[PDB]
Order: sequence, then C-alpha cells, then structure tokens
Amino acid sequence: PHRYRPGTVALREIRRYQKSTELLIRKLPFQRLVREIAQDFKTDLRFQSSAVMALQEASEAYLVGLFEDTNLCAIHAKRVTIMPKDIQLARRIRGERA
Amino acid sequence: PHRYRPGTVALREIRRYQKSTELLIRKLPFQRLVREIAQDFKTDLRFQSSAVMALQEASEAYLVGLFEDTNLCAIHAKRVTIMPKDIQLARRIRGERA
Amino acid sequence: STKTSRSAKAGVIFPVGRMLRYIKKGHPKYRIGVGAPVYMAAVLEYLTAEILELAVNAARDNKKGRVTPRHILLAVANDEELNQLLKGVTIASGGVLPNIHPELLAKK
Amino acid sequence: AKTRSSRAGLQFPVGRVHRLLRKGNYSERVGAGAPVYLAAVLEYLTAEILELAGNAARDNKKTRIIPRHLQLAIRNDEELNKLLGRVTIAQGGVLPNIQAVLLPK
Amino acid sequence: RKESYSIYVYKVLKQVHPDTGISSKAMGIMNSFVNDIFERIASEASRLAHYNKRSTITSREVQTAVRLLLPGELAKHAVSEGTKAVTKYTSSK
Amino acid sequence: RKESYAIYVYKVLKQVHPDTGISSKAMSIMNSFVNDVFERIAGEASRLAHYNKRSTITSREIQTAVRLLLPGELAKHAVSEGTKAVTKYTSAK
Amino acid sequence: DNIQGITKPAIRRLARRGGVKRISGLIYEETRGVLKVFLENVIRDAVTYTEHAKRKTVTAMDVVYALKRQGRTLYGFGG
Amino acid sequence: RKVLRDNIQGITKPAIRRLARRGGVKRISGLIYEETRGVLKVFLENVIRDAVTYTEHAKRKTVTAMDVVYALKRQGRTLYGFGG
DNA sequence: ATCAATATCCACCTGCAGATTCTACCAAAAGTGTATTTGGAAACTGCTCCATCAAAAGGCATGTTCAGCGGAATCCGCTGAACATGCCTTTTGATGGAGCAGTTTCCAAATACACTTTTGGTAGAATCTGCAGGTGGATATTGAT
DNA sequence: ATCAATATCCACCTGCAGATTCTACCAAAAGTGTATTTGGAAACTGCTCCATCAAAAGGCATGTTCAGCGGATTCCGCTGAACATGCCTTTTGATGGAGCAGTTTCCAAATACACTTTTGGTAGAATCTGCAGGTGGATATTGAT
Repeated sequence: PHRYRPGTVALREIRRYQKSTELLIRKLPFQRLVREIAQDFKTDLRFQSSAVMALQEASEAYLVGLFEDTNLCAIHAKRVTIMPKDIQLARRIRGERA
Repeated sequence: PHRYRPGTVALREIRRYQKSTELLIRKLPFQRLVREIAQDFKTDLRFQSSAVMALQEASEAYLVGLFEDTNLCAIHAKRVTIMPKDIQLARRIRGERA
Repeated sequence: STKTSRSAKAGVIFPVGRMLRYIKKGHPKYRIGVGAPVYMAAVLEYLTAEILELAVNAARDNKKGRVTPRHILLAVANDEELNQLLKGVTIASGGVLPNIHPELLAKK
Repeated sequence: AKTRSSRAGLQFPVGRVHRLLRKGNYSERVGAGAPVYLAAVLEYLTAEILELAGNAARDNKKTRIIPRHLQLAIRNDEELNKLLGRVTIAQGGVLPNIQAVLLPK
Repeated sequence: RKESYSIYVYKVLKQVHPDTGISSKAMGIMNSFVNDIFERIASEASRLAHYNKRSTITSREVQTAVRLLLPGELAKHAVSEGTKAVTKYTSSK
Repeated sequence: RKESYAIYVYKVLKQVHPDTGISSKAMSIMNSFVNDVFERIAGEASRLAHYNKRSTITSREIQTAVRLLLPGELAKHAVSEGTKAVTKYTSAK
Repeated sequence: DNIQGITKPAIRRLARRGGVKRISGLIYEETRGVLKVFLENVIRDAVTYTEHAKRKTVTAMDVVYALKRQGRTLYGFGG
Repeated sequence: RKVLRDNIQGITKPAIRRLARRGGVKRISGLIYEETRGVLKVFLENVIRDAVTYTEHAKRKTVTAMDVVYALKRQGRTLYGFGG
C-alpha cells in the first residue's frame, strides 16, 4: 500500500498556504463570531460587508504572525511542536500578555 | 575558610538591586560613550547634564527590561543561564531585530 | 488668463494643491509655507514610485503583468528599508513571505 | 469673580487646561465643557496614583512619596500599569520578583 | 516663567493623605504624568472630531477619548468625574 | 464624491511600467500607503513646529519630519526629491 | 456556539501559513482563546467609534481606526 | 580636545552584571557582555540620532533633555521626570 | 544534627540637604459686549445590510494505526560563580571662562482671506483583456524494499 | 539503488469578472488684489556647560579554584499526524424591503473676538524637618562536619 510519513504532508501544507493569500477561517463562522462579540457592547448593530472583511483580515494576519513568533519559541526550546506555553511566552514578550 | 555556593551570592544581588533604584552604570564612562556616539554624528555639540541623565535613565531601564525578557527565554529552554541566543529571541519577538 | 498646476510647477505628479488643502484640514491654526505641500507631494510620489518599482518586478517574477496586493507584500517584506518603514502595517491579502525554518526541514 | 475650576468644583486648573487645548492646535474650536471634563479627569487619575503611592510610601514607613513609590504603586495596579505600560519612571526601579525556578531547594 | 501642575497635584495630594509629602523628583514624575495623559486624550479627541468631520472638540469628544484610552474601571470613574464636573459647571452660572 | 490618490498612483506606475497594470485591491493598498505616510509626516511636522513655538509648518519641518520617519537610504532620496521639487517650484515660472 | 466555529482545521491552516510543523492538541483551544481577546479589543473600540458617530452601522473605517490605535495599521480598506 | 574612542568598553562587565541582576538574572553566559554592548550601542545611536535631529532642527548647539525626551517618545519609550 | 561564619533585619541618633511655607510682581484667568457660524434638527433619497430560500459540492468531525517526538534520567566536561588581591579611575566638590540659549524689538517676505474664472478629478457607462481553471502528459518527490 | 504510489510543475486554451478607457458635469485649485502675521535679524544679557584640579576610596581587573550547569546520550510511552469515512454546513447567486447612512438647508445656542478688571501662579527668600549615613547588636541564613 501507500502512506506518507509523519510531518511530510504538514511540510507540504506549510509550503502551500505560505504561497497563497486567501483567508483560512470560514467566512460564515467568523461573521457569526463578530456579531456575537459586538453585541455585548452595542445591541442591534449593523456591520458593513467591508468592516467584517477588514476585521477578519486583521485577525488572520494577527494569528499568522503570532504563530511565527510561537514557532520561534518552540524551536528555541529544542522542540518543533508548538505548545500553549510557546504562545504565552511569545505574547508575554510582545507586551500583550493578557 | 568560608565560601558560598554558586548562586547564593547571585540571588543575594538580585534581591539587593531589585530593592534599590540607583543607576547601575558608572556616570562618567557613560557620558563619554554618549558624547562619542553623538560626536560621530554631529560635531561641536553640548549636552545639558539632564539630557545625559535622561539618556542613562532610559538606557538602563531598557536593558533591565531586555534582561527580564532575556531571562524568560532562557527558562523556557529549561536553562537558568541567559545566553546571547536568549537576548536574540527576545529582541526578535520584540520586533527590534533591524 | 491661464492657469498653472503647482504640481506642474514642482515637476511632480502628486496633488500639491490637494496636499495643502489636506495639511490644513488636519492641522488648524498652523500656517502652511507653500513649500510644504510641494515637498511632501514629492516625497510621497517618490515612496509610491519606489514601492511600485519592486511590486512590478515581483509581479514579473510571478509570470504576471498585473500588480496585486501579494506583489506589494513581496516587494515590501523582501526590501529592508521598506519593511522597516512598514512595521505594524498589514497588507490585505498580501500573504507572508515563503519561509520554513531548517530545524523543521525533512533531513535529506 | 469665581474660577471655572471652583464652579466645576475642581482642584485642577480649568482655564489653564482650556488654554493649552488651544495652544496645542488640537482643533479649531473648544467647547466650554471640554477643558472642564479633561481637567476633571486628569485630577481624578492624579488622585488615584497619589492614593496608591501614598500608601506605598507609608508601607515603606516613609513620610515622603518618592519616584520608587509611584513606581510600586503603578506597577502593582493592573489598570495603571496598563495605562503606563510604555512608560519609564526615572529612579523608579522595578517590582522585586525572582523567577521561582531560580530559587534553591 | 515655567508653569507646571505642582500646586494642583499638591492640593490633590493633601486630600488623599494630609500627612504625606512629595519629593521634587517625585513631583517631576507627577508632572510628566499629567502632561502625558493630557496629550493622549486631547490627541485622541482631536482625531475623533476629524474622523467625524467636526470642527469642535467638546466635552463629548473628550469623553469618547477617555473611553478609548483608559482601562475599564479607571475609565468608568474617569467618566463619572468628567460628567459630574461638566454638569455642575453647567449651572454654577 | 470620495477622492483618492488612485489616478496619481497610476501615472507613477505607468511612468515606469508602461506594460504593467494594477488591480483594484492592489490600488487600495497604495492608497492606504500614501494616506498613512502622509499622516505620519504631517504629524511629525506640526509637532516640530509646536516644540519650537513656531506657527507655520514649512518645508523645513516636512524635511526634518522625513528624516525622523524614514530609514537612511530611503530618507536620503526623499530629502533630495523634496528639495528638488521645492527648488523647481520656486525658480520655474 | 460561536468560537468553536473557528475550527481546528482552520487554526491548523493558519499555523501552517505561519510555518508551523507540529501542534500540541491544547493549541487549538488556546489560539481560540487568544483570537477572542483580539476581537474583543478591536471591536470594542470600533463600536466606540460607531457609537460616538451616532450610528448603528460599524463601518470599515471604524475598524481601520480601531486597528490603528491598537498599533496594527491595516491597508486596503480606507476606500 | 581629547579624541573619544572605544568608550563602549566603559560599559563594564560588573555593570552589565548589576543591570541583569535587577532584571532578575541569576546566570550569565560569558558571551553576554559583548552582546549587551552591541545592543546598548544600537539603542543609544538611535535615541541620539533622533534627539540631535531635534537639536539641529531648532538650530541649537546644545542637546537638551527635551530633545532626548522627544526622541525617546518617537520610539515609543516615554520617559517621566525630565519634561522641562 | 549542631555550630561557626556572615549577611540581614533594624531601633535609635541626628545634622543638613532638600522640602515647606512666606509674600509681592505679572502673565493670564475672568467679566462684558458685540460679531460669526457651527452642527444639531427636520424633511428626504437611495446606497446598502439583513434575509428568506435551496440547492450541492466542499470541507469538518470521527475514528483507527503507530511513527517518532517530547521528556525523563544518567553523566561529566568545563564554563562561570565566588573570592582575595592589587591599584586605577570614577567620584566629589569648589572655581573661572565663555559660548550660547533666551529675551526683545524692528521689519519685509509670506501666509491668510475674499472672490472670480478655469479646469482636473470623478462617476458611471462604453470597451477591453489578464488569467483563473480545466485538461493533460512529463517529471519530480517520497518511501518501501 | 530499484519500482511505484503520487504529488507537482509546466504546456495550453478561452469567456468574462474585473481592469481599462471613454465622457461630460463641476468642486476645487489657480489667479489677482488686499490685509494681517511672523520668525529671522541684531544687539545683548547671564545661565550653564565645559574643562580643571586634587584627594581617595569605591570599584574594576586579573587569577584561581571547583561546584553544578548545559548538553550530550540513551530509553520509551503516548501524544499527534496521515488517511480513510460518513455527512453536516458553509457557499452561492439573485431577491424587494426597510433601516438608515449621507444630502440639502434653515437657525438658535455656542464660539470667537477685542477690552477692561481682577487675581491666581511663579520666582525668590526666609524657614521647618524627613531621612540618609553611620554604630551597634540581636536574628536568620548558609555551609561545613
């Protein structure tokens, strides 16, 4: 039979998405998240089409960046598996640390 | 003969210097370094004492901050000895790396 | 009986006149030397020029003749001084530079 | 006459704050309320830091607040720390704190 | 003459605690503090007005600014005082 | 209405890449760019003027502003490009 | 159940674009947490602009401005 | 007029050591000292380059604390206790 | 486990640097009386946002198999911590010289209106194409053998 | 290395979603004349910044000695990646419907503006005291035995 060794498809996935630019979170779900959160601040709100796109674009770019720093923190620890504490350190050093 | 174990004095200092607030770098040596850099930038400059003082307050606070972030990085790699690569990770995640 | 665009006088393509209007709309009691909007119109055109310069080259390398956001992120993130000037900026659908840490590479 | 500060029932200087709003060309006009409000806020935030610093001073058995006290006051209060996050206080020092793993056995 | 908030900070200091004093170095910080926030708020307020094509900074802009700049709880009490003051002011004559 | 730098971005583009065009979104980014740098430069400028108790933003401020905001090499050419345009604007009838 | 809609497959896609090879199982919820705080902060300010403007519609700009002040300047939506 | 040179070496190991202790560091790699001078040197050239630009903009031959204060701010590092 | 070696906690002592009142000059707040105009208020239009509907193929959740990674544990080479010594250099503090930062006032070069004529920039409709997407065979990459 | 299962890159073609271009009001930039402000000029006052100097003790530099840290090597239990599987749901394209942005236009409350009067700050000086620096001794911590 056939089967790809652990981490090969991942490396391939990396090379892939790292070459493209389309969003990676599902639109509908995101839009639901936005409106959900937005509510707790102001009721009966109306988002423009663009204001949601912009919101998501920012978010994904944010996470994609955070994952880069997190990857550095894993590698720093002789690992290659990003664990939650890599995200903590990364954000701690960033000044976010929430 | 008496002699403390390695670290005992170090922790002593950490406590000591964290409780105080005086500048840790020698004043004169610092003033020169500042004038050196300033001169190798624009000649015939004068400095109000406070500017030099301002620069040192700023310079020392900055490094103390860097050392904390540097210290977290070493601990992350299960080490207690800060190393150049430690200062390097912290500066990159900070966005300093220029 | 003729009119002459300050931009033409400045030998620039950007809106010298519009710039002055803008510098004022955004900074009240400040009077504005006629030099101001010309100097800036020129500086922005320059940086604009500089970005397009490399965006294209990037579009070219991508076997394409149409500059798109990607081509701009590439042109910016690969250039030291621009990438510096644009830290803290996110280019909609610009992607990220292709980069994989060797520690993660297969082995070969 | 009566001072606008007195009228708004404030210690901070409303007129002064008003004047600066102008010198600073933040805009064209300045509502008669703006400098009162701002003045009010600045005085409030001032009171807050002063409150915690005073305590900090007395905690250290001291009658006079110094920079290290503003430092301790500020760095121990979640919110003030956030507001003054990119700030550095000359002669303030730092919160004493040793990483746990660095302590002996 | 160089003006500063010394006497004003001192007034507030004496209310929070009557028997406490403040070093000139500490008063310095206090000054820097007041000036910094004064800047942050006025600035944010400024932009706010321009985003909304307005030509006037009013107590209303100042408030939103205070909202955008300050940490939740500090913000709340901040906005009380603000209003409390503007309101009182608007009747003291 | 709704203005932009769209058309100028375009001229500049063609002026150096006749055989190349730019997409909608791509253009919006260039637009953002111009608006941002513009703002950063205008911000530093008025600020220099303020610190120096001046009431006029002039090419001198814009320049300093430019020096303070741009990386070395990039800054070099902008200073040139600027003074260049102001000189020709002054002489040129 | 919004904030689960942000699926593991997606998060993985993200991390991938971020050069990530392996992923703790706990990462998923963690990222999920981080993303929530992110939007809370930017939307809150965005809505605050929308509010101050006496509007019931959050505009692209509201977001742009909110982002700006958070240090995260964003391009392509000033239109 | 005595020429100034290699004054970075004035930022001595003992000093870089106290700073790190206040930063809460217990163990220091031997390569840290030089590494730190490098970092310090960049920080200073940056703050000073801006400060002096302010100085020169105001056609002045003296670098004032405000020049430094404004300089530290352009860099997002606000400093209290020197604001004129 | 007890004990010598030391750093630490700290109550008292008190002279003096730095903080706190004590008072009159002066920008600058604060009244008043015009003068000017924002921007909320009211009526209105249409650029968009929420939506009801309904397929379908694109992804998500599920679950099974195990590769190999993260993490614990043993270990020893040598890098840094502690430290005693030697003596240089920063520190301290008083002292003169002078460059230069800051105040003040005379002034022409320059920016700010107020207003009219001439486009440069934009909207949206008429014209146009770069390439996304589909097909297909060559070749590269991966992995068991 | 030798297949062999498969992903990947590149040749190739065409309808059209989206970029490019045409087109004709028109808001705003350019223009001439007039009114108001300013920031460089210049003589000039005086703060403070520079450079000394002399005494000397705090602090740096060098060397040594060895504790324990960092890292290398080994060992395996189990956490996650690869892959097949059954299917819930996001995606998609046009729709009438109203909330609701964004315009035009009138006007009363609020700002600006130019003096005059009154006074709340500030700089300097006389004056009150918090605490930094030293001396000492009981206590807590550390490290050897």
